[PDB]
Amino acid sequence: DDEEETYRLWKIRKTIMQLCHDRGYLVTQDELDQTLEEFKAQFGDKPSEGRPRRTDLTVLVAHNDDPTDQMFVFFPEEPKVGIKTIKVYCQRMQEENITRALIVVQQGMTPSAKQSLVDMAPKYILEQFLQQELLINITEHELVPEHVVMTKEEVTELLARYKLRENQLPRIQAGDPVARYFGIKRGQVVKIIRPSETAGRYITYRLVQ
Amino acid sequence: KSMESVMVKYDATVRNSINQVVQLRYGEDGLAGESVEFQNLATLKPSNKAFEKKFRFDYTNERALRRTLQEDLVKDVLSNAHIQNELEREFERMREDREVLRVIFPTGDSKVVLPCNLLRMIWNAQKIFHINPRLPSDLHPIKVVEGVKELSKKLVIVNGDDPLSRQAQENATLLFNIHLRSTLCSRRMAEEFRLSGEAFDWLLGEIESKFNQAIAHPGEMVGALAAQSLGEPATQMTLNTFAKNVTLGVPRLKELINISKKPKTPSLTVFLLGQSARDAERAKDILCRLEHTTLRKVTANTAIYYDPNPQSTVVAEDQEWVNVYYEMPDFDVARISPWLLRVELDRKHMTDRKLTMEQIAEKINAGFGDDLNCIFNDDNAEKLVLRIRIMNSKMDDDVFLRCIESNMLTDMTLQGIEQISKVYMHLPQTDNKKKIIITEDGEFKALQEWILETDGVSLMRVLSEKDVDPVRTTSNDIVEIFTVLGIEAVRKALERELYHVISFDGSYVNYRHLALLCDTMTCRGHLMAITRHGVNRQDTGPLMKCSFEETVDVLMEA
Amino acid sequence: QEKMATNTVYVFAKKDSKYAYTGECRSCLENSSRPTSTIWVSMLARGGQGAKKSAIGQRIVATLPYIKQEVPIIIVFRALGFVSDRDILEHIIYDFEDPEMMEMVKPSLDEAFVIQEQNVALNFIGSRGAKPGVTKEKRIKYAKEVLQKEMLPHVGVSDFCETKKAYFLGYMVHRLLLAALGRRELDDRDHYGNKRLDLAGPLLAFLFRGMFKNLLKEVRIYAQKFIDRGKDFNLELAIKTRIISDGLKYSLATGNWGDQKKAHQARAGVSQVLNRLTFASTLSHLRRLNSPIGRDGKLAKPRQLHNTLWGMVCPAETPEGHAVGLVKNLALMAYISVGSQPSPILEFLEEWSMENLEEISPAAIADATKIFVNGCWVGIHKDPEQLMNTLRKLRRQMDIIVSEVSMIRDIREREIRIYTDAGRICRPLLIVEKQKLLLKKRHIDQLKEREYNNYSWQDLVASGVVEYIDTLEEETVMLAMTPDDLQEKEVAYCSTYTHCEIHPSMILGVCASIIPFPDHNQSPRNTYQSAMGKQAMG
Amino acid sequence: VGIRFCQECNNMLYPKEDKENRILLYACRNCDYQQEADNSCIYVNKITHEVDELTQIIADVSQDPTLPRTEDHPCQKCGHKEAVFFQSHSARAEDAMRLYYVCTAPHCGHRWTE
Amino acid sequence: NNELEPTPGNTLRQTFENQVNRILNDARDKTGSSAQKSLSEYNNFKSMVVSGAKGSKINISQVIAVVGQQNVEGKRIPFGFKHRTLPHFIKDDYGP
Amino acid sequence: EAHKREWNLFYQKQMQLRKVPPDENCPLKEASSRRIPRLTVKAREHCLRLLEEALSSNRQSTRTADEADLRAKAVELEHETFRNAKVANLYKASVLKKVADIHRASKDGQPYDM
Amino acid sequence: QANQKRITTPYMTKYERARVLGTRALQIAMCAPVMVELEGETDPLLIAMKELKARKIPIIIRRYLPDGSYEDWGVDELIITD
DNA sequence: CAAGTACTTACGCCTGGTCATT
RNA sequence: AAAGACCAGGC
DNA sequence: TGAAAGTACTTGAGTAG
Ligand SMILES: [Zn+2]
Ligand SMILES: [Zn+2]
Repeated sequence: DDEEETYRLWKIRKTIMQLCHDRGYLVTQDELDQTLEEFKAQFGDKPSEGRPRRTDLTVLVAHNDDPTDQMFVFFPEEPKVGIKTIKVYCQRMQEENITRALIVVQQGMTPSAKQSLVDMAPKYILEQFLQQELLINITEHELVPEHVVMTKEEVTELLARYKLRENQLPRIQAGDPVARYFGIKRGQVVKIIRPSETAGRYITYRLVQ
Repeated sequence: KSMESVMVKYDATVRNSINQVVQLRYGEDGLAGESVEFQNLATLKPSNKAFEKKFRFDYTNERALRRTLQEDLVKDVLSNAHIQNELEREFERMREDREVLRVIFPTGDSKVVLPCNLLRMIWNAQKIFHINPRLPSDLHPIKVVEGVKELSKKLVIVNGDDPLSRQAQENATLLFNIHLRSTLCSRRMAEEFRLSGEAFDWLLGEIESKFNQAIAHPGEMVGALAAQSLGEPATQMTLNTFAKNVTLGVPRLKELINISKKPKTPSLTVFLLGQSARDAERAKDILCRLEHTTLRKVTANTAIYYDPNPQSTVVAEDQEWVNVYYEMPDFDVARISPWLLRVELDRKHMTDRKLTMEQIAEKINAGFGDDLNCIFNDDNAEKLVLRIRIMNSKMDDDVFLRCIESNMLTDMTLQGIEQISKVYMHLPQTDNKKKIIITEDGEFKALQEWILETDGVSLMRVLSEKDVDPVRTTSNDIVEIFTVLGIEAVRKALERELYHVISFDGSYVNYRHLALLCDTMTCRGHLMAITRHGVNRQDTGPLMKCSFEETVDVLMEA
Repeated sequence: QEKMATNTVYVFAKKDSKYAYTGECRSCLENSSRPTSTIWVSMLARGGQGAKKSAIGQRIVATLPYIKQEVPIIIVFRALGFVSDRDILEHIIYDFEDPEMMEMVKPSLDEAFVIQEQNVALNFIGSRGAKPGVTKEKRIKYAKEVLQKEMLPHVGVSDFCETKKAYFLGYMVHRLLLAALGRRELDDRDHYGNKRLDLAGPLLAFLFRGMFKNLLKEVRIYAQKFIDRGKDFNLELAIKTRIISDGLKYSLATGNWGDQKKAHQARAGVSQVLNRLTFASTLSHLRRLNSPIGRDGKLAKPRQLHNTLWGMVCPAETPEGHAVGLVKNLALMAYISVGSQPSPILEFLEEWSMENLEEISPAAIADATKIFVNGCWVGIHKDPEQLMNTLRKLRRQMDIIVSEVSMIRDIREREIRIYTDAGRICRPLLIVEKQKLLLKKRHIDQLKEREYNNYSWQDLVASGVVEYIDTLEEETVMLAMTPDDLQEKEVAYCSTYTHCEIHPSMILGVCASIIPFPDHNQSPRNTYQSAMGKQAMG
Repeated sequence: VGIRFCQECNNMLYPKEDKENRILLYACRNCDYQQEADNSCIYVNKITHEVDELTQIIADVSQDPTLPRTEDHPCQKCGHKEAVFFQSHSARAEDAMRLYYVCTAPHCGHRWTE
Repeated sequence: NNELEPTPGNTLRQTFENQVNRILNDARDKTGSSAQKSLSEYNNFKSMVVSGAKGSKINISQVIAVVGQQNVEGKRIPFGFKHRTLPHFIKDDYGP
Repeated sequence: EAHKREWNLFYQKQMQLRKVPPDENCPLKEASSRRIPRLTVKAREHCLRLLEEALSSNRQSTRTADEADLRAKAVELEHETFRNAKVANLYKASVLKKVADIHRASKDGQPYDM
Repeated sequence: QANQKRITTPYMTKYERARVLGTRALQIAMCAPVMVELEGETDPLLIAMKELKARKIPIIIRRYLPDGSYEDWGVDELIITD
């Protein structure tokens, strides 16, 4: 029906707020814990021909360390995202000189849209997320351990202590769901803290290739 | 041949032939498996009141203190507040460590593998130094505290003053340190074991010596050992696994090793969150939201009739409600198509799935647009009938309706998640699948909840479903866990599946061997099958690949 | 050497093939010529061909010999001169009053709606052959030759036999449709009634046919190269005796069954060396059966002990290792049929009522039983019970039917199969009439005086007391294990016993009969002893 | 439900609509034969296949030695005590274990399920 | 007589097979328990079972009480012949 | 997945080739709406008249108040049925279910409460 | 690496003990001087074990850390497991 | 970018005899 | 005598 | 009669003035 779509939109917003928080962006506690009833009351309820048109759901966040870069999570209405919508999104980003962005597709993006999304890679990093992938926080799963994005100083210390070339570390594909969750590019190292029935804790580090 | 060259280097890091780090410490703790033994945590299980009563070291009693300690030690403990603060600090540390155990060990399984046997060594200390439990001891509790701290500093797996190495050390012996603090507690050493000073020092010495002997020996070819230790149980396991049917034994080991994309029984265990966990009806309702029920699972029989005019009603028992529908301003005035598809739906399947004819009409209209007529009985009748015409007003309507009916009965997706053949529903008897919680009194308790085992695997859709627990709904196909969750998730899942296939017969393989196999797969960033595609795909040498199933091909490529 | 029983229709179901149900028939012309020229009739799964299949799985197709791809069955039927779809259906469906089978066969007709003449159908078959003919005439001639000679040669290879071939092809399609509707069980794979054993007879015949073909080929070559000159020709010089002598010698010696030049493609492991360590070993080697399936197969089913091995193959004796269940040993009473030409049975059936397939209206075949002799469909019969009683009487008295000929009445399927084929495995069972043995005291009295009385086993069999029962007649036989406990009236379990076993200790073979009290052991220990006895010393 | 054949070429009749008369006509495609139809049902898809097995059973199975027989259940037509009983022996038997009885004695052939 | 409701998750035939296997396995277990409880303290079978040197409780149960259900492919002895396991039985005999 | 799009294209290609304000006093809430496609205002009037004769029967069987407030009651019922249905056939089915429920309530003898 | 900053196990591994015993035994069999006094033992393995216990083996084990650097540990410095 | 095909691999060790080709 | 194939067998 | 699964390859294929 349509309350299913509102439940989906609320859960997507919850997961995206957790995703923005985990990357270190400034999100309020209420944004992280907002009930479905509260979301309907604030955003009108019924999405079809209603107050939430899947626009105005976009969330702008700023990083704790420097409030200049920010990050704008979009919400396209077209089930098949095309060149035009990502183009207008990039224009809006530029007018506010914001750098990183997400695009929460409904079903998928056209191949030309994907090529254009990877085209402006150093200028404006825009990532793509299917709506289905955002209905659960994969990091909240019991099998998924705690991933922490290591800084360059920490990675330098890591390779100094163990005397490792960066390619001797275990790897993790950039398209892995957790790596995509933290938006890790090639080169960064992710610290993985997991419990063990033989040691208690084993901190691994995986390099993104 | 997958892990033949994997060994423990002299920096106590497990590395393959290309100096790639597989495990930072061998078996995540750095100790060889010959010396470890089963022990009980003794702090994970007991309740808050029991934990306090067993470890607190109540120094205020002044009566049991003299019954447990020598005369002078009681006066020292009562008078000196520094000793009291040290004792309270010890207990608070035990409480923190107990919470760490609870998060590390949910399900409350205190049976752990640790290097040196604390209980046996305390018994030996009692017997060697002729401890008389009936008489008070002569050991300062602060001596126990300081001694366990000194031993903690002296038991080192990852050395160096570096904060990184310091944290690695604290992790590598955390389980053993909680075990030592719990077993060597001041209260337990003054009340239960009642050791003496010399016996306590000897106990510290032997703990240190046995722990040092346990540390992995650099040069130990861990990979070959792990491969053989997973192959030896594979010989004795039955090739057959035989109402859920999950493949076990050599076939399941083969599916796990070869990361097969088409397992015989791709299953998905689903845990329900809210009231659906404790209620049969809501559990069945969620199951109806998961299993795939096309129109064939609900249709009794479908037949195409010739109905030149709707008023004719060529089916005799279908007049009344029809003339209720066509006495309205409908499109009958135009050339309504004559051919009719009459589908009778079975009542039993309708009431088993809580479906109604209204919802089937909605599905038909959604999947075929408003340009296809679908008027139904509106139930409350002895026969569930839906009469569908193709109103448009050459592909004559008979053949087109045959194709439409075949499509509806095959792929109409009336309800549920596709590629999910059958979803069961049962209350578990074994404790692993129950809902383990921590009571208010701090005690581990198991609550029986409804769970659903599903044949077919669609992990993302089930996890996204409302009233399905995302933190516990897992699957058993390695590839789908890798695709949905990640590479670490697939590591842990593969460990669990290997553990299942090995331990289904009660057999035990030490965790480090499974850990090394699961790491040698999920280390290069992708699920690397233990097969010619993955042992011969890595960045090893041509001569190592040339010994495993390709020979001339690898040499020609090189 | 085992082989699937030729001249029979077996409806199987592949696990994941593009065919759902496949009826195969291995056809040999009374072992007179050719090894076997099989025919398949499959049903093309459930997935359609775009715009024709929109039901539960249809479009019967036929895989003929020497045709590169499949041919729809209706085209094959029309190629035999049956243009009308009513005639084709009459050959396929025996009673049109059953709409389900018609609904099952209709899309196969819809596939072949385009082709509507005999010549165009034959062209359709021919153009898909090994090499399409340049002209229509060559394609037609090749298609006719494939249809008559190689496709189903056991039913007939002499010209006008097209009607008989049509009836048998319809029978295969009817078995296929029965399996598709579910009215028939899919034929058991390892069912031993579906297996024939080639003893030294058929095997040496198989080699001798090849070597004689070679001797004739060489003599024709010699004569042809000597006749261009036109002087004369001598047979003694032209005949190379080495062909027969050395071919037989090599095949028996090396074990590779066939020509020397084709050793790799030849069957191996036949004609082993008689191991003479122990007498029991010699006997076990002389009485041994070898399933030709590769020993490296991981499928457990072809190695398991089938229920049908009861009294034919020792349940215990089988070599351990990767050849377990595939090398078997005969039970004590097992006898392998040597062969008998089925001329008298056909003559008797024709004289004693029976209506041949040529002179019967197809509508009369629904309610009549179908008499098969050596697998070829010889006709239909109206009163089947009388026929079975009369045939059994003849076989018991051994006048027209020899004792090794099997007669089966599939009652639920209105079929009667008579087998005179060599290779069937049978055991002698005592005959039970009413609820008492025909083995009276007089027979034992004459056998106790076996000397100076000229009473032997053959007199016992010719007196209608004992009867050979092969594996697929054992299905229609209710057997009493022992008389003294089962024939007698009690709380009744079965009051219709048709045969009784002489002694249930004859299920065990030669090497397993030395076991004392074998019923008390665990069966694997009996297998280990069966292996060990051949290695004993004496 | 079944197949209706043409009267001239005996090839299959496919369903058709008579536009001028508005009536179901089974029309032939090998020829021009057209026939008025009375069933008004081109196709029937009994997916539940609630087929009674009594029509398939043949009375000659009564004279099968291997089948079991009871004197407890007499025949409803002739009252003969002995009756040979057997299970479905066919499809849909994986969820059906009902027994079918065929009466004995020649010429009765009655069959029923209990 | 069709008085057995199909257990959820299984068809009627599988439910009946489960009932038969349960009854026969319960019988084997109880008979084996009785045989074990009837062993003299001097029994050599019991001495080797308690010693664990070579043996199992089921071995005593089979050598004294009952050998038990024989399974092929995990189900009971399949109907190799036409609806009968051996010629000596009547068709559709599902008895033990 | 290929079969889905193939059948969709087939159905679209085989079906494509096959292809007023309330007068004065219509008793409907937001009658000038088109949330349900191909639902003519005359169809709404006819469904309202079926509901109104149902309410008249309920009055004759349970003695409701009067027609003056039955007008507003019918307005509310039809508006609720409008908001609970999407396609025209669904609207007809929902009004049929509601009139069947009204008939059930009238036959029970109890007044048609909310 | 240099003599300082030895970051490895102070204990002598079983492989190190095995190979040091084997090499010292071969040296002794090849008329090498024996560092410890011998109580009339003629088995080179037995003399080697006597020397190892007495901590008088003239062998330095070069342990190659995976980065390529090496640590040289004298046999006398390491603590024997047995 | 799917549908089609072909290729490679399928326990370890051990004992004897036989035969054809050299 | 040699390595190639096959066969049977032992654990 | 009664081998079979992962990874290749190997083809044809595929919105405005
Ligand atoms: Zn015609
Ligand atoms: Zn009767």
